Amino acid sequence: VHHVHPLPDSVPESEDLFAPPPRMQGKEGRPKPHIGPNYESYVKEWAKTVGPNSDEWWAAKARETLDWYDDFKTVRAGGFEHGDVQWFPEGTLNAAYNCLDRHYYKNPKKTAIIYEADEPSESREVSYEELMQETCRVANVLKSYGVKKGDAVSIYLPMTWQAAAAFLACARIGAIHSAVFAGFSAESLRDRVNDCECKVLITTDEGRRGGKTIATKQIVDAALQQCPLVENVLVLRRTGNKVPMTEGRDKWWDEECAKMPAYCPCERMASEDPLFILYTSGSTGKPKGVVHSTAGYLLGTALTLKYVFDAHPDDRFACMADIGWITGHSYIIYGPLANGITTAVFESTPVYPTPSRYWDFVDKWKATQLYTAPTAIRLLRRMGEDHVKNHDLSSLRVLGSVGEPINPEAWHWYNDFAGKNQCAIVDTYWMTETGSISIAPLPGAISTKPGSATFPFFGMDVDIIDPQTGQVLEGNDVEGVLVARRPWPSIARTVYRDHKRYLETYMKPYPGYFFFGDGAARDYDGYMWIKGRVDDVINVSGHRLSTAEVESALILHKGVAETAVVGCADDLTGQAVYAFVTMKPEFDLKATKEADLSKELAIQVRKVIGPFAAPKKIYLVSDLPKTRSGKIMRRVLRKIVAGEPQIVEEVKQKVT
Ligand SMILES: Nc1ncnc2c1ncn2[C@@H]1O[C@H](COP(=O)(O)OP(=O)(O)OP(=O)(O)O)[C@@H](O)[C@H]1O
Ligand SMILES: [Mg+2]
Repeated sequence: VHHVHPLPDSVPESEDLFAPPPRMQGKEGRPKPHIGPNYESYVKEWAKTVGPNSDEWWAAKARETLDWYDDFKTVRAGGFEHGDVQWFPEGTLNAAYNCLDRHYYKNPKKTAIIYEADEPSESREVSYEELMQETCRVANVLKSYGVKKGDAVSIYLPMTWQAAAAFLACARIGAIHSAVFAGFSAESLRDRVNDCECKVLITTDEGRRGGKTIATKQIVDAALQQCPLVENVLVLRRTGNKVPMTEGRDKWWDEECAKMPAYCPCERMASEDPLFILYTSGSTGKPKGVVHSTAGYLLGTALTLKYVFDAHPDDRFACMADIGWITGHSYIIYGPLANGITTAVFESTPVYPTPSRYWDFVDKWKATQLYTAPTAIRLLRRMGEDHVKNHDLSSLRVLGSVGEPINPEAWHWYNDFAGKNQCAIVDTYWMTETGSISIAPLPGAISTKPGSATFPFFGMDVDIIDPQTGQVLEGNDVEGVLVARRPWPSIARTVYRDHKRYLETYMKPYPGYFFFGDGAARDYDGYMWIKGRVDDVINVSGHRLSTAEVESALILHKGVAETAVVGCADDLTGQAVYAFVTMKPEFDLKATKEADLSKELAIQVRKVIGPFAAPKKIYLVSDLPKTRSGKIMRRVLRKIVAGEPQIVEEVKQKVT
C-alpha cells in the first residue's frame, strides 16, 4: 500500500536493507567512521548544516578545512533569483596552496597520486613534492606566456598524472582552466576553446587509453585553424611519437619547464574568484560552460570526500573516472588532494588488458575506496565473475557509483563481488552544476537500499515538487521533481558569459528553488530515489513512467546486459514505450527466438511495474549511444524512434 515503490529487484524488500558492514564499524582495526553508527547520527549533524542557524557550522568547517590568506567576515549572501550567490566573500585563499603546498610542508614524500598507467608495468607513485614541483614549473611557464589572474586556459589532456599539475598550475596563478575530454572531436574542442576565449592551450602529443592511441596533437591542430585567439600551445611528450609542431606557437612541456624554477608563488584569490569552466556532456541538449568559484567549491569537495567516502589520512582513494568530467575535477584532484590523501589517476579502461584490471589495481596499491560509474559496473558484470572471484580486495571499505541510477541487479553485483558483502555502497547523486555530491549515504551511518541515494548531504535541503501544481509535496511516499531550497557552498555561480541561460535553466522553472531536472521520489522511510531525467519521462495513458523503473525491470531477465527505454507518440496511450536491449555476448539468439524474448521482457515488466508499462516495441542492439561521460543518450534514441559514434548507424538501420 505504498505509492512509492523501490526500483525492481530480485531480492525481496524485507531482505534488501544493508546496514554498515563491520569494515565501516571501526572493527578489524579499520578507521572509525566520522559519522555513525546509525541514521540519527547523520541527522544530528546534518541539522547543523541547514536552516537559519547553520552559519556557525559552516564558518567553523571553512576555517578548519582550508588554509586562508585572509579570514572572511560574511558566511553567505545572495540567492537563486538573480544568481548572486556568495560564500565567505571577504576571504582569500589559493586552491593549489590547499591541494599541494600545505601537505608538502608536512610530509613531502607522501604519495599524492597513484599513477596507474595504461600499461600496468609503467605505473608509479607520485609524491606531493614531485606534483608540487611540476605544478610550479607549469605555472612559471604560463606566467612567461603572459597569463594573468582571470584569464582562461584550455586543457586537452588525457588521464596522465601531469593533468593534475596543469589543473593546479592554473589555479596557482588564478587562471581559469577549462578542461576538455581527451578524445572530443576537433569541432567539439574548437567550440569550447572559442567560447572561453583562452589564449593558451595545454595538451599532449598523443594519448593512450586501453591500448589505443588518441591523436591529441593532431586534433588540436585541426581545431586551432578556427581558433584565432590561441597564441601558445604547451605539448606534453606522453608517447614520444612524431607529431606536427608549429614554430613559435607550439613548445614542448619538458623543454619549457626545464627553463623554469621549481617553485612559484601563489596568487591570493578572493573566495568568489572563478576557479574553472567545465562544459557539460549535453545528453539533453547543447552543453553549457559551468563556472565554479574557489572557496565554496573547494570546501564542498573536501567535505564530501571526507564524509561520503569516510576518508582518513592514510587512505588511497581510487576514483577511476576521467578529469574531463566533473567527477574527475572534484573526486580525483580537488577533493582528495585538499584532504591531503592519496588519489588515483587511472589511464586505462575497465577491461584493458583484461576485465580484471580494476581488481588487479585494487590489490596492487591496496586501495581503500573505489569510485566509478554504473556503465562500467554493468560492463564488468557482463564479462563474468571469474575476473573478480579470486581477488583479495579486502583493503576496500567503500564502493561508489555516480553518473546514472544504478539498477539493483547491477547494485548487487557490485556488492557481492567487488565488496564481497563487506563494503558499503555509496550511490552518489549530483550534477556538474552542484559541484559536489548532493545526495548520498554516509557509509558509517546509513543502511542502504539498492538504487537509492538515501539522504541529502550537509548543506543540502531538498524537496519534492508536484510539477502539475508547482507546490512542494510534504511528507513521505511522495513523487515528483527534485529541487533545493537554499544555496550551498559549491553551487555553480553562472554559465560562462551566459547568465540568462543559468537563471532560465535552474532558477526560473520553480522560483525560489534550484531545479535539478531529475525526477525523484521519497519513499515511506524518507529515502530519496532518483528516477531519471524529467525529459526522459514517458506518459502512457496518464501513467508517468521513469527510465530507471523499466530498465531495472528489463535487466532482471537472464542474459540482459544493458537497456534504455524512450517514449514516442501513440494514438491510444498518448505515448508508447520503446526498449533498446543489449544481451550478454554469450547469449544464444538463435536457440531463443526473439519474439519470445520480447514477450518474456514484456511480462517481466508487467509483473514488476504494471500492465501499462510493457514496451510496445523492443529493439535488440549491440550497444547504446553513450557520451564520453558514460551516460546513455536517450535523447538520440527518442529522435530515431521519431524519424529525425558508430553505434548511431546500427540504431537507425534497426529502427527501419
Ligand atoms: N547517482 C545518480 N543517480 C541518478 N542519476 C544520476 C546520478 N549521478 C548523476 N546522475 C544523472 O546525471 C546528471 C548529471 O550529469 P552531468 O552533470 O555529467 O551532465 P548531464 O546531465 O549529462 O548534462 P546536460 O544537462 O548538459 O544534458 C544528473 O542530473 C542525473 O540525471
Ligand atoms: Mg543535466
